Amino acid sequence: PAVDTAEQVYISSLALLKMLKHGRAGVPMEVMGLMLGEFVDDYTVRVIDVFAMPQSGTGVSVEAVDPVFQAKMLDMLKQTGRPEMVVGWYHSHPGFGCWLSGVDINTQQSFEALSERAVAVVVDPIQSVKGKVVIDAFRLINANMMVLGHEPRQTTSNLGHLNKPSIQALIHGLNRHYYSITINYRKNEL
Amino acid sequence: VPGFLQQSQNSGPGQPAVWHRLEELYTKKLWHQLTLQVLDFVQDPCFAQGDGLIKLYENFISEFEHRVNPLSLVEIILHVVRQMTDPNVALTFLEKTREKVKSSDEAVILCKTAIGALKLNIGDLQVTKETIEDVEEMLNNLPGVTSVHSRFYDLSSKYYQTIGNHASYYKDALRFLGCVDIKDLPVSEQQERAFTLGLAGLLGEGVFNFGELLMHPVLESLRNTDRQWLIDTLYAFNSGNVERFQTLKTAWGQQPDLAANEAQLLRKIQLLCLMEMTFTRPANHRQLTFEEIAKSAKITVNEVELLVMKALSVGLVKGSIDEVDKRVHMTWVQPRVLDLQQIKGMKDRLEFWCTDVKSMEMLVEHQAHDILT
Amino acid sequence: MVLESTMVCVDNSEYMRNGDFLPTRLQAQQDAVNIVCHSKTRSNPENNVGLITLANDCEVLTTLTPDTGRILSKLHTVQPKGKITFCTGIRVAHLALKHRQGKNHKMRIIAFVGSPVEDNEKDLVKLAKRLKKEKVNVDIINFGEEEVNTEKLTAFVNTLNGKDGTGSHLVTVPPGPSLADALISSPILAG
Amino acid sequence: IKIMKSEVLRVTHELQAMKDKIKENSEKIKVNKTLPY
Amino acid sequence: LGLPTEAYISVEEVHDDGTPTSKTFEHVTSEIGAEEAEEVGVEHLLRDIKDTTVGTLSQRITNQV
Ligand SMILES: [Zn+2]
Repeated sequence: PAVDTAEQVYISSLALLKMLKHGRAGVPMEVMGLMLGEFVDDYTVRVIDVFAMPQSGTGVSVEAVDPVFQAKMLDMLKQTGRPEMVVGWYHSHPGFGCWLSGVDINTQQSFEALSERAVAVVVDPIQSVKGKVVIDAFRLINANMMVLGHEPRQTTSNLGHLNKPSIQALIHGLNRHYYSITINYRKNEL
Repeated sequence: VPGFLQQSQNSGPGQPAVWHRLEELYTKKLWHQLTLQVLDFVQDPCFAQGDGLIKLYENFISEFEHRVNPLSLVEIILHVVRQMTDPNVALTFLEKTREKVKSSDEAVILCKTAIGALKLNIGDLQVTKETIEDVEEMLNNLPGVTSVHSRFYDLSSKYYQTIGNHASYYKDALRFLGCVDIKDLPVSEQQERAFTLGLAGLLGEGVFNFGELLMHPVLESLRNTDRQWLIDTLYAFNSGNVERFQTLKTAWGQQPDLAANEAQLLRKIQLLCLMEMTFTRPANHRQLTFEEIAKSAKITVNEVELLVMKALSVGLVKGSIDEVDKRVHMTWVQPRVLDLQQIKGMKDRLEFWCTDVKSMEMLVEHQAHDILT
Repeated sequence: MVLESTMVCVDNSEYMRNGDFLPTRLQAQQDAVNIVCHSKTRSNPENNVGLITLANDCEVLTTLTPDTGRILSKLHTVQPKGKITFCTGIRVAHLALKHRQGKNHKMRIIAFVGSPVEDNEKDLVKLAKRLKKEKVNVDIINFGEEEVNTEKLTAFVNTLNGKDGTGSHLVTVPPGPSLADALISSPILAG
Repeated sequence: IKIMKSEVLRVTHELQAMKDKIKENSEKIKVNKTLPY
Repeated sequence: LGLPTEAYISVEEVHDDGTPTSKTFEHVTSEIGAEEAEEVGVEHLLRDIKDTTVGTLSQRITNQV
């Protein structure tokens, strides 16, 4: 059935630190990387770990998702003892705001092709100023459902507390193509 | 070759047993048991008048070896050059043996130590320092061998017969005795090493620590009856006591190098007496009066001032000198060696310190409970 | 055709520094590993082979990789200036074998004993009993100077697999000019 | 026969692997080039 | 208490004062610094127990304790 607004992404502390560090390192150029983890259930997306991938001249795009590097790193991390599955992809938008462009849209449907519940994570490194982490998670809604008198996602609960989104996403068509997923960072006590 | 060793089979205890025994390994294209056997038979107690016979064989065994350990090779050539006793052509012999093995194997350092050893007898000053320097800089990247270090420190100890090698000889002898642990040499040699190290310490202008008097196993274990006074004197130089009775005791013996340096020895005794006397201070009344110094070092009250000045100038004291009261203020930056009783007492003091710290911490947390948050 | 992992154990002790075999035992053992790994990998190209040295250390210079080239690479410049520690060599061989990438490959160990083994009889028999309890096949082949047909080694291979097992061989080599043709007639064709 | 086969296989393997590294690094360089300049 | 990292370096020397040689691991001091992106990441990661950087009397007294 349709996804729920109560769905949220659990980002581990290590994953968030890795994504922010990679986003700052690749500035001003835009970087990207896979998001290892497990979906566990319908309402959760546990991002246990994220690993960076080599930067390609095409930028954040499907041709820059070189399967040799991804497959080698996946099998070899599982050899170390990290047998997660790809749940999405993070990418950097320095000074742009958390939103998806057309190329990001193509990458996101390519990701949804093999994993239906993939999540596209956008991080603004320069905008991630001290005391403010600008991070968002999106998943595409195809025009077929929303045009055909159907709500893109059912609000079965009150977890739609996510405040009014940044107007930059509105100008870049947030709700038109990609519903945003509310964020929830998971932190252990250790 | 078999005929050469047959005609020269003689000059060995049990004429067959000395040479045909290793020939048995030789015929079976073997070079590891054979090299150990020839090493042992070289160490066999003999005049080795057959050395002129062995060289050719060695040269023969050196012409198509391509397997023998270079370390064993140099260990045998050092004995060879010790036996032949022709320094004029020895130099060339060692040079050609060194050049015939130019690989990365670290046997060349032993040849450099050997050329230094045979060179410290003729022409021992101008360029022998260059030999020592190249040996020490080449002595890198592999400290676990412990034999090349032993040879280098043996050469350095050989250099001790120079005008300005007393403290440096002491340090290098310490390094050597660290490199070689077990006895592996006669009691006479070990006691001689301890003796020479002792006189290096007493005469060492740059050494007064003497922390290895009771910590170095060799000198502490050795010399219980044979001129044992040395360790006692060392104890005196770590006890700071007058003990000039022991100084004259070692003055009757070892007349050279000590009778002429009795003045410097007395100055050293006075300096270590100052060190000990302000070490025994209770750390709260660190000030020292003039009369105690004069009566302890048995020196005049006009010399304590210059003595403490010299001690401060060397870098073992960081105090100050007063004259109207003539009480020398004392602060310390020169530590010393400890002992079981001293360690027990000082750990008791540390326990008192930690108890006080804990008591004040408890008081602070109790009084500041609400504000703490 | 049988899926297996080959965990070869080569020697570079000082006892390999006498020309008992060929120019020297180093090239003899190098060609021996060459031919045995060749036989294993053309027998089955899906297999994998690695090497542990044994001279005073136990390095894993090549892990369990199907490409024999890396094993041939690290077999070079072995610099024989060490001492054999057989007690830990087979232990580290099994501990590296348990890192097998494939879970269907079978156990197979080849160790190059060129030096006499200084091991307690109880230690080697308990090692063999542990190998029995863990189902690991080990073939021991002897070169150079060595107490021929070691009682400890023959007991080790006898209790490596008892009561009608596969029969892990204890292979000895004839001293003098001899290649591994005897080492490939019986042991390589059938284990 | 030792020297010929030994060092031939040695330098052949090293050259082949290093040429593979050449090819991969060069391909990554060109894919990094792209356009525009 | 603190400092969960201990940095150690292998050294090799004759131990100067004539002692048998061994490998030994000489200690080198360590500290925890942060890069700006890591700094903002960690500060946002805590966001519930971070004490005021101004200190004030209560936190200075707890620092003394
Ligand atoms: Zn994008």
